[PDB]
Amino acid sequence: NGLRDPNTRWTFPIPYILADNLGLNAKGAILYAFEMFRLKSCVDFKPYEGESSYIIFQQFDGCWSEVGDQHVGQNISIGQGCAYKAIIEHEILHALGFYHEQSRTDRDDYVNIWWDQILSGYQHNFDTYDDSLITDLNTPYDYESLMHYQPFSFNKNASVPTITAKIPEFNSIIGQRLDFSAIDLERLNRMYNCTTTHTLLDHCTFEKANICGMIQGTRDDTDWAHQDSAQAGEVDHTLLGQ
Amino acid sequence: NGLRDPNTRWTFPIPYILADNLGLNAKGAILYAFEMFRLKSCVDFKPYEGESSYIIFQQFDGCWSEVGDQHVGQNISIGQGCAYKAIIEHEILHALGFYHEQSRTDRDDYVNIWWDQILSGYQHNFDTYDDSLITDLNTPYDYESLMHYQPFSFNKNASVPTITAKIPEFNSIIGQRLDFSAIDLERLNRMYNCTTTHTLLDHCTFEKANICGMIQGTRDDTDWAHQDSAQAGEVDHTLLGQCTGAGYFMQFSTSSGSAEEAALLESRILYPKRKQQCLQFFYKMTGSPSDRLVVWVRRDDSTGNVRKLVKVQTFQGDDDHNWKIAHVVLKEEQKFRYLFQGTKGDPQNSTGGIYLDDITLTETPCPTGVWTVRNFSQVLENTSKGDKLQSPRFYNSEGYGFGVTLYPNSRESSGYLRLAFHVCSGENDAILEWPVENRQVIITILDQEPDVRNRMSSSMVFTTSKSHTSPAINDTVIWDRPSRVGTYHTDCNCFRSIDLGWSGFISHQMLKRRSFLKNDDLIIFVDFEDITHLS
Amino acid sequence: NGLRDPNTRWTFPIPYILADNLGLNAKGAILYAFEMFRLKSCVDFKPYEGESSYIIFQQFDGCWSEVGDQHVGQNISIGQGCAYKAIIEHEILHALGFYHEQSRTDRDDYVNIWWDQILSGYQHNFDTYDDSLITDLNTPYDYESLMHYQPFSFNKNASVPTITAKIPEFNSIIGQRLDFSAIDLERLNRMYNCTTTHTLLDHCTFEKANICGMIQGTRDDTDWAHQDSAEVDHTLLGQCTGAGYFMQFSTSSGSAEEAALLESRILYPKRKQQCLQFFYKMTGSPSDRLVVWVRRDDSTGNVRKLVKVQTFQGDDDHNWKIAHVVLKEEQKFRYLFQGTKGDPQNSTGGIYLDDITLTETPCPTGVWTVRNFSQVLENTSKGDKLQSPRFYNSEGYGFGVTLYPNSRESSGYLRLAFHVCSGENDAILEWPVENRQVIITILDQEPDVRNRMSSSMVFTTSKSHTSPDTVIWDRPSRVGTYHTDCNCFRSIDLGWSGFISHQMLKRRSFLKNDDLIIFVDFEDITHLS
Amino acid sequence: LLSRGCNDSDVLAVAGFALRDINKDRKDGYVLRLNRVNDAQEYRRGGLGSLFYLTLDVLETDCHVLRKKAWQDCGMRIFFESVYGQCKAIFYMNNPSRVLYLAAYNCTLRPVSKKKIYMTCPDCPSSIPTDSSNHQVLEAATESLAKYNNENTSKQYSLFKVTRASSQWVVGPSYFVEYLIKESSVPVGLCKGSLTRTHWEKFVSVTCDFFGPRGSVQYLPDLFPVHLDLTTNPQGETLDISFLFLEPMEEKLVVLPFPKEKARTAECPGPAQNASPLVLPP
Ligand SMILES: *[C@@H]1O[C@H](CO[C@@H]2O[C@@H](C)[C@@H](O)[C@@H](O)[C@@H]2O)[C@@H](O[C@@H]2O[C@H](CO)[C@@H](O[C@@H]3O[C@H](CO)[C@@H](O)[C@H](O)[C@@H]3O)[C@H](O)[C@H]2NC(C)=O)[C@H](O)[C@H]1NC(C)=O
Ligand SMILES: *[C@@H]1O[C@H](CO[C@@H]2O[C@@H](C)[C@@H](O)[C@@H](O)[C@@H]2O)[C@@H](O[C@@H]2O[C@H](CO)[C@@H](O[C@@H]3O[C@H](CO)[C@@H](O)[C@H](O)[C@@H]3O)[C@H](O)[C@H]2NC(C)=O)[C@H](O)[C@H]1NC(C)=O
Ligand SMILES: *[C@@H]1O[C@H](CO)[C@@H](O[C@@H]2O[C@H](CO)[C@@H](O[C@@H]3O[C@H](CO)[C@@H](O)[C@H](O)[C@H]3NC(C)=O)[C@H](O)[C@H]2NC(C)=O)[C@H](O)[C@H]1NC(C)=O
Ligand SMILES: *[C@@H]1O[C@H](CO)[C@@H](O[C@@H]2O[C@H](CO)[C@@H](O[C@@H]3O[C@H](CO)[C@@H](O)[C@H](O)[C@H]3NC(C)=O)[C@H](O)[C@H]2NC(C)=O)[C@H](O)[C@H]1NC(C)=O
Ligand SMILES: *[C@@H]1O[C@H](CO)[C@@H](O[C@@H]2O[C@H](CO)[C@@H](O)[C@H](O)[C@H]2NC(C)=O)[C@H](O)[C@H]1NC(C)=O
Ligand SMILES: *[C@@H]1O[C@H](CO)[C@@H](O[C@@H]2O[C@H](CO)[C@@H](O)[C@H](O)[C@H]2NC(C)=O)[C@H](O)[C@H]1NC(C)=O
Ligand SMILES: *[C@@H]1O[C@H](CO)[C@@H](O[C@@H]2O[C@H](CO)[C@@H](O)[C@H](O)[C@H]2NC(C)=O)[C@H](O)[C@H]1NC(C)=O
Ligand SMILES: *[C@@H]1O[C@H](CO)[C@@H](O[C@@H]2O[C@H](CO)[C@@H](O)[C@H](O)[C@H]2NC(C)=O)[C@H](O)[C@H]1NC(C)=O
Ligand SMILES: *[C@@H]1O[C@H](CO)[C@@H](O[C@@H]2O[C@H](CO)[C@@H](O)[C@H](O)[C@H]2NC(C)=O)[C@H](O)[C@H]1NC(C)=O
Ligand SMILES: *[C@@H]1O[C@H](CO)[C@@H](O)[C@H](O)[C@H]1NC(C)=O
Ligand SMILES: *[C@@H]1O[C@H](CO)[C@@H](O)[C@H](O)[C@H]1NC(C)=O
Ligand SMILES: [Ca+2]
Ligand SMILES: [Ca+2]
Ligand SMILES: [Ca+2]
Ligand SMILES: [Ca+2]
Ligand SMILES: [Ca+2]
Ligand SMILES: [Zn+2]
Ligand SMILES: [Zn+2]
Repeated sequence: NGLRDPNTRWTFPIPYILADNLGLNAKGAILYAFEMFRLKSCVDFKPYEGESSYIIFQQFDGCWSEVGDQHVGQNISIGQGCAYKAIIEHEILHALGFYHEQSRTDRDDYVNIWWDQILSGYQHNFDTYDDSLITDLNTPYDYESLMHYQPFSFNKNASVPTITAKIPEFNSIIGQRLDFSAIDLERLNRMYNCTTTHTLLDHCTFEKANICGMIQGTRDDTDWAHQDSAQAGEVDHTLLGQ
Repeated sequence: NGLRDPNTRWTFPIPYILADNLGLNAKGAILYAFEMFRLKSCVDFKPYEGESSYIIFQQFDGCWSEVGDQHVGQNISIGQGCAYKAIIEHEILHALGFYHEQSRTDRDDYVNIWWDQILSGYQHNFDTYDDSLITDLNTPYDYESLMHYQPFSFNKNASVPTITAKIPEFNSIIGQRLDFSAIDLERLNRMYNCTTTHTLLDHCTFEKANICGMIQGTRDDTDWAHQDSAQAGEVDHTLLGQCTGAGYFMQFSTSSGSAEEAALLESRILYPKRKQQCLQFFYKMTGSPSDRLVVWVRRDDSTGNVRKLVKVQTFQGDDDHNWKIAHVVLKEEQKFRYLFQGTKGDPQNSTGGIYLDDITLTETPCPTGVWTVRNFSQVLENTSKGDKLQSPRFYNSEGYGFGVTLYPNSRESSGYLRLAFHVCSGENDAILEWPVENRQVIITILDQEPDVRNRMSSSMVFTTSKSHTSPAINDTVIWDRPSRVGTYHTDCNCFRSIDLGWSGFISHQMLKRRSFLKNDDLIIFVDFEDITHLS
Repeated sequence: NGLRDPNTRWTFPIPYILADNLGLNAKGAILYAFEMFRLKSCVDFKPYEGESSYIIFQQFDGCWSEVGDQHVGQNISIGQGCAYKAIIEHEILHALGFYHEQSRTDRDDYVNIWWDQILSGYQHNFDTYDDSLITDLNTPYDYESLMHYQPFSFNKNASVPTITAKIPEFNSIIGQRLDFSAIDLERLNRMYNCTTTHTLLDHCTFEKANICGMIQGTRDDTDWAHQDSAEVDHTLLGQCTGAGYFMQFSTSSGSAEEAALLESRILYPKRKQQCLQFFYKMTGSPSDRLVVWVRRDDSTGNVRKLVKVQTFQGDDDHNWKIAHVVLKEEQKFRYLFQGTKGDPQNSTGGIYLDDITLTETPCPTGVWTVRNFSQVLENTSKGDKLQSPRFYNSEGYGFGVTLYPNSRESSGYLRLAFHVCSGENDAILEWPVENRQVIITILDQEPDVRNRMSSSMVFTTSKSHTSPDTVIWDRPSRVGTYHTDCNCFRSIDLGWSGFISHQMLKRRSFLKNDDLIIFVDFEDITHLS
Repeated sequence: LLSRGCNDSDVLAVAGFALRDINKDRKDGYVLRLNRVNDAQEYRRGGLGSLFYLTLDVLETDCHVLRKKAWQDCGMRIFFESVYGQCKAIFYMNNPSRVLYLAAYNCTLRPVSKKKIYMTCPDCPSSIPTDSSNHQVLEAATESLAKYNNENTSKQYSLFKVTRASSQWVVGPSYFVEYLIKESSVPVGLCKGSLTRTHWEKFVSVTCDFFGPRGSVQYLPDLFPVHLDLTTNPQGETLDISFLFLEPMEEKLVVLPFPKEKARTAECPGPAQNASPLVLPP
């Protein structure tokens, strides 16, 4: 679902303005979304200093972004309730050249669109783009994607889903608003050549015998066992003896 | 261990020259090492065409490289005996701005250097560097690093190591020369901003209910189950029942219904970068012998519509019910999807199904021959020193028949596996050129991990050569027509050449480590292809 | 019959537009007609890219073309029933600059026009032009010309011919729709300074002692004889004394596993795919093996990389058999024949090789040889039938043809009719199968393609083909009739009552060895939509 | 008839004045900005001025016509709800007499193309018809009005009509609207507002601003034909104009049939105020 043309790619840090029409709750939610980007990708943000393109975030009507870097600098809107971190993250993924997951070229292999159940005047929000416009980034269609729309989106009747997964399990999943999915990060990283997150400094689960390059001191008396999770109650926290 | 200064970086592809002082074997091995870079990283290489910086590869004294891009262009030496892919990968990692692992700033925390055991005047080869010269790329010290020196490096006494791990288990692992370590790829990717790699086009292990973006047909009859390994005696190949609630495979039952019912597992649309691919996968056919697993390719018709169908291969149920490896050569230059038609034959005579797991699609040649030994750990215990196993005869692109001899317990060294190539007589021999003069032999012990980047396979390389002779054949070339030179085997009704290859291709401890025996079985790839065109 | 004005000569490739008012069948049949031009002449065609003059092919009323290059570009009409190879070749020959053969200046010397039998308001359709407008290209009048009118053309009384040859035997021959005649190709060659074809890459009947520049291996045990028909060849069947030539590798003597390579000249493929046709016999042991190989370029300009491409074995049939091997060469190469002895003690014979032909085209998807076909015609009642073995297309659709050797519908005609067979793939294929162009071709069996005038009928499997009332091309297991004859559910058969007349089948080497060879293609043309 | 350039200094001013007259004439909808002159042609009559025939490209501004602003007093609307299109107008000019007059006009307008908006910004609130079939747009405007009545204790207001509407579904069904009101008259001001439901939290917002010739406007479905003639007569029509003059002296104007666009100059259409292919007319 990424915009193919490499000119549409930002160059980090994306300079940003927060407009003063934003509530405090929306300004703080934006900066919290930036921390998630910086924490899960090489995407970075800076305050504005006269750059040619930049995001201005706004409390305009609705919650929306142009897709990819418009080289004049661009609005994003964050209307009421879009203060939720995941909705900021979704709009910033549009700003980072990403279309909705149900707008993939291959989307019809994965999701039904119930055109008959869409509100008249809103069927075009389920358009799909050709592969000259968008890459797959060599990724599968992801139901867990933050870019996906939930089942009850643009529907005539509140009880009837506009969009459903052809693998029927995923009806209970599509359009999650938790966070980026693992494939949304995999895509974002393929799009921006990100190999290292700005804030994940280290992590370790000891699954490997080099213990994540920890060492044991010699000034101390003794050593910690690297323990195999095999004993009757003494399981690890990563796998819980699974 | 990376050279910090960003001026020392290459810009891909790295332009290169192979000097003619390289033997054909060395030229061929260098190209094979590039195919590993192109398969495990975004590193790429191009023939030289007038660039300011480039690598020239030459057979000088020993095997060495300057570190990072020297902007005037630079030598890599690959001296005699350095042809194995891991040594080339180690030198190319030096040209790609890496130092040895035991030269990290923090190395003293992870390894002991027994200075008094180092040969005099060789202490410097163990000089560490400071953090101004080098980044850790925010990665731990990796004993399994290809850059790490072997325990016996520059040592005075052949019984005594120069360098040992402070975690004593890694004494046995430091200076592995299988492949890139997982962390060496991580560091190379963090250095060169890689995320994709040029030659891994797809893979799937099914661990995710998304099934790797595979889809199920509707013009077929039924569906493959996304079968959970929880059912007794019915595990996946990725984890083989190691994880509860979490091994997955596709399963097409053939035990019930009509004959010739089918289900088309269909992959997501793929955009090949090369003219050839190898779809590898693991499968079972425990159902009827008339069951067919057929692999199909749905390809673009040039209108942007992936609807055209091409049957590429068929598999059928032998008496072996255990997880088999498959390879299918695909030849897709246009967007395509790989497909698996499961097909029921005689459900009245099926008690099982067709199964899939551990799918891997690389934009490479396939292994020319593929040999699997069942219950290897049990073979390896039961077999005496100097006993042998022989691979079934395989035919190369040119039609030369060949096989590998595996001697599970090497008589030449305890705790080593000896693995040796031979030409077999075969149906084509009467028209082929003899002796084999320039056919490179690559033997690989597959690390059975679906993601190629995770894999650290072991591989040894030689080129059949005029110099290869024995008194046992009156000092004539080993590669001459096997009827004239080889020895007869009713074991396949073949002659087989004298067998050349390595006592201690790999050690038993090294084979046990890295889960090479994933199912307790052993999978050996062989390639055998003419490299004359590199002369 | 060529337009004299040299300003009217196209410069190749002719850029073309296939207008979307053409049915899929017409689009595919026009692309098939272009292949015949590229295979028999230096004429070539390209998709349109803004050129000044070009041909736009359109489904208008009937079949017609302006004659020669109109420098602003021009129409060709291909209406209902107009979408057959020879009819398209006729209209493209008009655009290339040819008039009808009976419009020759000297036509009166060769034909009678029965003016009184022409429809009123059609008299000018039989006009003849002076030698200022036209050119004979210094060629005789050709009764066999594709540009010639059929005898019953534009007649009042359907029983009565409008046009007849003065030599009365040619009246049956005139107005042939098999394809271009030798003279038509010769006139085309002279008009466009053609010297060779684009997709005839090689051919060899061995009639010349240099064996078409073929060479024998030294990295083998033995050689093929260049055998003299003193037991005969396939090009002449022993019709001419002392000139029948064919390569023969005897397997009745020596050890088994003994072999000989025969290798072609080095050949420079202009396309990615070629078809190596040949005729062969394997009168020797069942274990003898005729293996076709390619010695291709090893990428250093040295033709040495072997690739085994196909093996042929010996059946009880020891008559000349037609082979095809798809080659996929994009770099210079030799095609090779490894003849191999298996069990010489149980060979009384050998392997044979004649009439090799290499074209830069797809191979025929299915190929059926009906033996002793004159005998079949003498044996077989009207409405009795024969059915091909079950071919499979590139997509895996199982298919075959029905032959009614004496048509029930009229005396002295074949009916050939395609049908879709059930096959091992059907459960995954789409149904009905449609947009799949069937081409049925009776092979003419000249070893030189330019000499060949194969008869070919084309149609596209379609939704409109429904038999009272589901599409005939729907899945054979549920709309086909079962056959114990191959364990196949063959479908309802569609094709042509009168594909060719017996009296035309007697001529042109359609039955060259007293046997009939039918090619079939059954290929998806949905990508032309 | 003289074809004239769209960048000509007289034609540019005349088009602005004509568009301002159209905005003043309009009893409902919004003040239109002149994106550019699109064609211009002139009938010449010696000393007593000329008759101009103009084709325009135009955009909808942020001001309703009951506010009575000129279009230079008004901002550019947001891209995701821009209304765009074309006008034909007939206009007499005589600068020596200081006489200028819009004779007649017709205009065709559209909301910006819904596909081209989606492609530019997938989450942008897509614009929709304001008629009473959309119950939920009426709920949005009446909820925002109820919030305004609850916020403003001095006076209470009632819905006259809904003038613009759009919606988005990301956080949930989210409607955005503009509408007219009167106290509890000619409509007294333009309201702007919204209604949004999540599954749990709900939001409403509101802000409100308190404030013949032959011709027409039509709002069509999205992807510009314009029917206009005061006469069919090839001689033209001797239409009275005496009432335009400060002393209403006996004066009549020969209105020729509207000059066809086949007579366009290479100086037409002109330079645009907003050249974006979303909202620049064909
Ligand atoms: C039914 O299918 C079995 C094999 O399939 C297995 O058994 C079914 C009952 C179901 O449980 C299936 O799900 C399951 O996979 C056929 O048995 C096999 O037949 C072949 C051919 O006769 C035997 O092969 C031969 O084996 C000898 C050595 O033993 C070789 O020398 C020969 O060259 C050849 O390979 C094979 O041994 C045999 N296997 C077993 C386990 O019996 C069975 O014939 C079939 N029955 C019918 C009526 O279809
Ligand atoms: C020796 O080779 C013959 C066939 O080859 C022919 O005879 C040799 C002696 C030489 O003269 C060759 O130059 C010549 O080409 C073998 O005979 C054939 O064996 C096959 C297999 O059994 C038979 O096929 C079967 O036939 C029946 C009908 O009879 C069918 O129903 C079956 O489906 C199947 O096709 C074939 O008929 C038979 N042909 C003849 C003419 O006998 C022979 O087996 C072989 N012997 C040895 C010991 O190698
Ligand atoms: C992420 O990494 C990508 C490589 O994996 C980068 O892609 C390369 O970007 C180059 C420009 O920065 C491209 O060069 C251009 O190539 C085209 C022909 O394809 C030429 O016409 C242009 O003139 C040339 N531009 C210049 C200035 O020379 C590379 O072709 C391109 N390579 C590939 C494989 O796409 C991405 O730029 C990078 N993206 C980010 C945001 O980091
Ligand atoms: C891997 O990705 C890195 C970003 O994550 C790239 O690092 C950036 O490269 C820029 C040049 O392409 C550097 O800009 C230059 O910085 C120096 C000071 O370091 C200035 O003197 C130069 O003026 C400036 N260039 C220009 C044109 O002004 C960035 O500083 C640098 N950023 C960081 C954080 O390192 C790597 O280049 C890239 N490497 C590879 C091998 O792909
Ligand atoms: C919304 O959709 C539901 C399901 O299609 C409709 O519910 C049914 O309505 C009929 C009357 O029209 C009842 O007899 C059924 O019992 C209802 N089914 C259920 C599951 O409750 C509902 O009417 C629709 N509402 C609107 C406004 O469209
Ligand atoms: C090399 O190292 C080995 C192992 O430490 C040395 O072996 C010792 O040799 C002496 C006799 O010379 C024996 O008494 C010891 O028992 C051996 N030790 C072991 C552990 O086996 C060897 O001498 C060293 N040689 C040199 C030249 O350094
Ligand atoms: C092909 O033939 C058609 C007529 O069947 C030509 O179309 C006509 O062209 C003239 C001149 O432009 C028009 O006045 C007619 O209205 C057209 N008629 C139709 C039915 O379209 C067409 O121009 C010809 N094209 C060429 C290249 O010869
Ligand atoms: C078409 O030509 C045939 C042959 O010349 C005509 O057939 C003859 O018709 C007359 C009656 O009009 C019969 O008495 C003759 O016996 C027929 N002769 C033959 C050979 O059958 C036929 O009349 C013509 N028909 C038309 C419509 O012109
Ligand atoms: C964000 O969108 C607003 C429109 O809502 C743009 O602001 C308009 O800009 C033009 C040109 O200066 C003015 O004519 C309008 O009066 C402005 N309207 C408002 C409400 O301010 C703004 O320029 C856009 N900004 C970016 C960075 O895209
Ligand atoms: C492998 O070992 C098992 C016992 O654990 C035995 O049942 C099986 O037959 C063996 N398979 C082979 C091929 O030796
Ligand atoms: C063909 O005719 C010959 C006689 O000339 C006869 O011997 C042979 O059996 C016939 N073969 C077939 C296949 O009809
Ligand atoms: Ca300690
Ligand atoms: Ca299915
Ligand atoms: Ca698995
Ligand atoms: Ca011959
Ligand atoms: Ca020879
Ligand atoms: Zn004609
Ligand atoms: Zn969105």
